[PDB]
Amino acid sequence: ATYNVKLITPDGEVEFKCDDDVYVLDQAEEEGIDIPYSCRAGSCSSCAGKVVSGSIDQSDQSFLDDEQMDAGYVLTCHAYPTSDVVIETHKEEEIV
Ligand code: FES
Repeated sequence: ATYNVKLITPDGEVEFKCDDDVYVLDQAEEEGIDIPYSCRAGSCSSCAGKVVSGSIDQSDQSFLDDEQMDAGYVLTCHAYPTSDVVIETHKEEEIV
């Protein structure tokens, strides 16, 4: 129910409110968050962030491996915040 998502951006963080039923992008741009997006389809080799804490559901994309997920990564186009989550954005060239 509308959680406090942190995006640790290079800029130096953008904490924002993200609905459990919205993507961590769609509602980010609303606050003004320029995430490193390229598309919204979910068959890419870019567009990721590092899950620091909390849990979220990205069972929608088709890119990040089990390794990357477990290792602490998430796609940044198709992700639903299930609680207060902390993630770092700009992690294309940290997962590949
Ligand atoms: S840029 Fe294509 S799903 Fe993220």
